Amino acid sequence: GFRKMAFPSGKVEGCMVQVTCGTTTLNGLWLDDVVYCPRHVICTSEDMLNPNYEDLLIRKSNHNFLVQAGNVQLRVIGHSMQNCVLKLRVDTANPKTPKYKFVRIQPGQTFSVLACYNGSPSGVYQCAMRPNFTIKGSFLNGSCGSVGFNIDYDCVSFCYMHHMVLPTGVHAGTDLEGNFYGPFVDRQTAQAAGTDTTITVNVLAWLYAAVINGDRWFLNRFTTTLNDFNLVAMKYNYEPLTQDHVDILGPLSAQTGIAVLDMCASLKELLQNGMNGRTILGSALLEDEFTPFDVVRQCSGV
Amino acid sequence: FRKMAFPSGKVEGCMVQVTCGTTTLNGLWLDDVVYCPRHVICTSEDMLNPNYEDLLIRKSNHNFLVQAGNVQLRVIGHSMQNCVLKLRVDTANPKTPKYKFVRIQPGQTFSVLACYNGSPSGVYQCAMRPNFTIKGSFLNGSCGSVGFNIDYDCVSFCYMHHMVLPTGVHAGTDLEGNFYGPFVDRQTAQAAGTDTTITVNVLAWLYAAVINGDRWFLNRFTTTLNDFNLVAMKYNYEPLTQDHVDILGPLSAQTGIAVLDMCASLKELLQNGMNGRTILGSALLEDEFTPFDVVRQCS
Ligand SMILES: *C(=O)[C@H](C[C@@H]1CCNC1=O)NC(=O)[C@H](CC1CCCCC1)NC(=O)c1cc2ccccc2[nH]1
Ligand SMILES: *C(=O)[C@H](C[C@@H]1CCNC1=O)NC(=O)[C@H](CC1CCCCC1)NC(=O)c1cc2ccccc2[nH]1
Repeated sequence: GFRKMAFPSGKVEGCMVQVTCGTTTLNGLWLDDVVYCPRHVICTSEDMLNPNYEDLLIRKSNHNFLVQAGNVQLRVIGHSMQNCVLKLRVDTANPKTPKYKFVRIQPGQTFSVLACYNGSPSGVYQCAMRPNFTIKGSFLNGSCGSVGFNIDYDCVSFCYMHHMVLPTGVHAGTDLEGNFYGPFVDRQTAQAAGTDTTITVNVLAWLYAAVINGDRWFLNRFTTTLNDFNLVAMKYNYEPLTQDHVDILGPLSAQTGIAVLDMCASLKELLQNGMNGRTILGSALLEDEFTPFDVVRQCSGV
Repeated sequence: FRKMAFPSGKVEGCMVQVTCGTTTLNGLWLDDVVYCPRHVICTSEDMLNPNYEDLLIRKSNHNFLVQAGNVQLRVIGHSMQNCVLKLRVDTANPKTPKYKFVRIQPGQTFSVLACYNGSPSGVYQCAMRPNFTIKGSFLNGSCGSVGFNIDYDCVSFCYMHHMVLPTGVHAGTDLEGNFYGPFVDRQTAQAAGTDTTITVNVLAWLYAAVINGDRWFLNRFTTTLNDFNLVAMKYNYEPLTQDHVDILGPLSAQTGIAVLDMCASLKELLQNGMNGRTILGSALLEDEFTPFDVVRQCS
């Protein structure tokens, strides 16, 4: 009765194009008269090991970039690099360009991913940016250039572009200005993510959503101190709970009659003894990919 | 591995607002027809025992206010097909995609575009449960929201939302207005049958876990189909049929694990639980991915 909901994807679907350079095909994002895509599209197998992208780009020309929107070919009249993103200038402005901004998100915030292949949208799902700056996506070959976004009213906030796959199976990318999320680089080399942690404030938000929807068994009368909860958090690899987090949860603590430090004692108990044979909102683990705002959005229908 | 919905743009261009009396809900505008639930014409006095043929014949075209965005559509005529109402308008939707109306079977999956006042709110993936309900996320005013699949560029609409059952699950019709399951559009006490786990779907998901590189749940045993079903039914699992066995053939060939060997693994997972481990990010056995879904996401 509570579900992981993605944003409707129509405004973004109209921006997805296909970009080919040599033997590599991936996706581009077409806004006004520019197509954005990962700079590593210009790499060959023998350059992926240790690229010199400035030197690679200087060697490329406008006509080494084949851009197709549907079955209509877009002519590239210029090319430039911003950090790890390639900007391809095209002759035509996208008539479907929505109101949009480029925004860099924070670990713990959520967004929708429009997975695409060959310039064609194929699925949409909701993700969180993990504390270790990876995302636990579902991506196949040719998925590079797929974007993540939020919607606010009529404005699309683009926050993510997909670049690569870490050997642990999680995913890494940049914002739309080409800055990486996390301590990763675009070359084929030994890279590992840092130890992940659980997004504490999101777990609490989800526990409030369970209360709102009629699960109440984990609740208990005991409260706790922020100082004492954060010792338990450290042991179980949870992010520390700050006083900003407690304030953010204010609107849900009011609507349900449960103080944050009380819910923290419930969460402490679940970390120690487990769920003692139960589920919560149809899950047998503690969900951390719903933000406080997500819980309201879904419990209010914005 | 994720619960992945279809891109919703083709359906967003068809969502409108339908108002009758003091009731507002959602409509699906395709060509020069707007489809919506017929209970839009009930008053607060008409919800236990409506006679819909008597309520409709009293209505005039102008009693229905239809709004696409901020533009108001003029209703030309109206007719009822089973439990859906069909409002003819003077303008064909210019954004009408290629589409078909299909009726799905229990176990089958689809995407839902939840809408309020004709405006899309969110999209998620869903399955027709064996008791003919769905486990959706629906608030007041969501009636008229639809479920769909997309193949190539063709939208196959399969579900329109009508009501909320006391257990908190949801009931609706296909786009010809026939209810899924034994339900009716009256606010009388209505019973969702006992629900059960979609066995063929759980097996396909285990195969997906093998494809993605987890083997920890396999064992050295096999089973007869008969012995498997005798065990599974004690956990409220649906019977597995020979049809289901045939459906899993492709996935059995990819992974090299016979279907009845995978049934043995599931028999053992039901007996043992997870022992702290996880399978594709879940600590429960997931039953809302079909054999087809698994192939599309993994390949
Ligand atoms: C985008 O199209 C893909 C996304 C990959 C492919 C399918 N699943 C994913 O996670 N990105 C890549 O293929 C990159 C291309 C590189 C070019 C040079 C700069 C860095 C990116 N390659 C990889 O992501 C990759 C990961 C990996 C892990 C272990 C061994 C090899 C390997 N290659
Ligand atoms: C559509 O807008 C709603 C969807 C409901 C709202 C809350 N959660 C849902 O899934 N549908 C309704 O409100 C219907 C109204 C019609 C039903 C058929 C006959 C004419 C009116 N009502 C319900 O969904 C409803 C009422 C009710 C009363 C007591 C227990 C459960 C219950 N469900």
